[PDB]
Amino acid sequence: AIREGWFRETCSLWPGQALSLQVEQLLHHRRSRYQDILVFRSKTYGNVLVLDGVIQCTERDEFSYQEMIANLPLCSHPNPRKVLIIGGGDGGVLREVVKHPSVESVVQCEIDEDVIQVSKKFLPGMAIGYSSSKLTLHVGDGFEFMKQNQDAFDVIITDSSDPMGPAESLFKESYYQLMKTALKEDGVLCCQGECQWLHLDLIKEMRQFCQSLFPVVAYAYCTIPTYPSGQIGFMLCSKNPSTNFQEPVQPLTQQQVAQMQLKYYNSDVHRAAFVLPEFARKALN
Amino acid sequence: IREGWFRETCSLWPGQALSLQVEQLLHHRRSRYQDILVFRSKTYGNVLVLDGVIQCTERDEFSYQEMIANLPLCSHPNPRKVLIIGGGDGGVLREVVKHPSVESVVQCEIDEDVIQVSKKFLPGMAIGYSSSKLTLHVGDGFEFMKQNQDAFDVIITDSSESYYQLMKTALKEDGVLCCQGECQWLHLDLIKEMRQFCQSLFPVVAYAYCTIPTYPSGQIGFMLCSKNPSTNFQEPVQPLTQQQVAQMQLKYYNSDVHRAAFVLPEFARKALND
Ligand SMILES: C[S@@H](CCCN)C[C@H]1O[C@@H](n2cnc3c(N)ncnc32)[C@H](O)[C@@H]1O
Ligand SMILES: C[S@@H](CCCN)C[C@H]1O[C@@H](n2cnc3c(N)ncnc32)[C@H](O)[C@@H]1O
Repeated sequence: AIREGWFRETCSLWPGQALSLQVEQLLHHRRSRYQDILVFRSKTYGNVLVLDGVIQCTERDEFSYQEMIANLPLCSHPNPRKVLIIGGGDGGVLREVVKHPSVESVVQCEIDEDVIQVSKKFLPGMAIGYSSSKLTLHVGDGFEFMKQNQDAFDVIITDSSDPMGPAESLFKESYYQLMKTALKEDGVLCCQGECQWLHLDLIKEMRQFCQSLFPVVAYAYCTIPTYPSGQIGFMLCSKNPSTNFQEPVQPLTQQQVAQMQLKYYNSDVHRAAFVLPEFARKALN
Repeated sequence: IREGWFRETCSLWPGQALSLQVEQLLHHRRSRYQDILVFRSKTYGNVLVLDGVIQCTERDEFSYQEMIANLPLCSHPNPRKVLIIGGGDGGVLREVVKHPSVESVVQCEIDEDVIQVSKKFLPGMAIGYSSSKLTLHVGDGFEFMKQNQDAFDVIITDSSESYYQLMKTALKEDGVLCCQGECQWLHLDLIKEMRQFCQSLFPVVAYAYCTIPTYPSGQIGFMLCSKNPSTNFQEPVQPLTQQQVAQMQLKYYNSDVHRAAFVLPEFARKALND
């Protein structure tokens, strides 16, 4: 796992490539009921969370994914008040969601209470999210949880672990119809998508599936050095046929961006995040 | 390479590394100038490494090569005379010669061995050298730049402060340039300095980036400078139709990608503008 002062992330889902991060200190390494949980202090990326050997987050670059997965759907809804987060154990998405004055309630369904405990100790900049009075924390498999809800949420965000392990249930295509049912009449969702440089084929399949369920479906991406190939995508679906994901229905003023202490997201960034490389544009359109 | 993998370490991106799995070592010799290592990787095709730094992979080279040529070329109303500094692999050349307006491309490469290894092991890049527009020159592009005055519409540095004044002198009146820039996730402080430096020499300077998995942190930037105070780098003065993108066999660049490439994450927007 950690060899000669370095941790190397390998996975069959990104074959023949690897990020390694230099390790200053092992902080924590224990198996929960669900997954292997490894935390270390890296030399140059601050603290790093690893779940079943896949990097979940680093303190240095967390902000780009966290701000983007939160603000892409929230800024694409005229009045999001009830929000659902599936996953999100580190508290980082919550941190970003609760920043919006419109949001009154955020329900978070995390399967693994141990991820929460560990993040509260080792990811303080992320787990500050758990101090919000708007949070309802729920325990369980988000797949089965989604079934409990109908016409309940304005926004659903899936901040998922990886395909093996407990997140597999969130990768069943039926989950997307569960989310459609849980959403209000005009609700929107955002899920962790695929990297367009690694799994464009899966993005194309997922987009065509969602297009069969939802009037408006979009893919966006952000950059983040410590996800495979240095970026990741988001699936965005709306039940509102007038939603234009590419042009924020809630543009943020520079005052708001400053007040929200955003380090990645702003309204122009939002727009540009849907402009894909020609190969990806061609494949999806 | 160790245990079947090549690991790229460099003190300029400390504490981090890309490894690529090696299927077969193909070439490993020092030239007059640098260590040259070519391997067939498992999933990125052939990989050229100079002094331990990854230069290109066949899988993803198209992003950088397309962007470094089309950003300046599509920001000039009629680029006819082009200069490439570096470009050993032929790839930027490949992209430049696609433009009907381009009549001559001078390429100054210091290391003739890089050219020969690329012709053998990077054939999809080295097809650039079959262009009739090429004038191939040998030597240090720095001292080469001194020889030229009022000569080029566009200068691209495809690389492994004074140099920028030399480029300005070498450019025509309304000439433009594109140099490989820093990664905004790695050296934003250096981008800020270089921008302030260029802004002192040129009426119009801009920074754009592209994504490319096998450069450090998964992306790289470009410095764009123009001697024409009317140049708008962000909005291409030569937009491409879908038919043109198609005929040009572009896999990364198009006119929307050109525009978006200047839209920086907030931390960098703030640092370069505020
Ligand atoms: C750490 S967070 C990802 C890091 C970027 N914020 C991913 C979380 O998803 C949880 N997870 C994985 N599968 C599920 C299911 N099925 N349900 C709810 N939560 C899940 C897992 O325990 C991590 O906390
Ligand atoms: C391989 S290419 C970069 C890969 C993406 N096209 C970098 C080239 O720049 C050359 N190079 C390095 N220094 C110089 C100088 N000083 N002058 C000209 N060419 C140079 C080097 O030999 C490579 O061929």
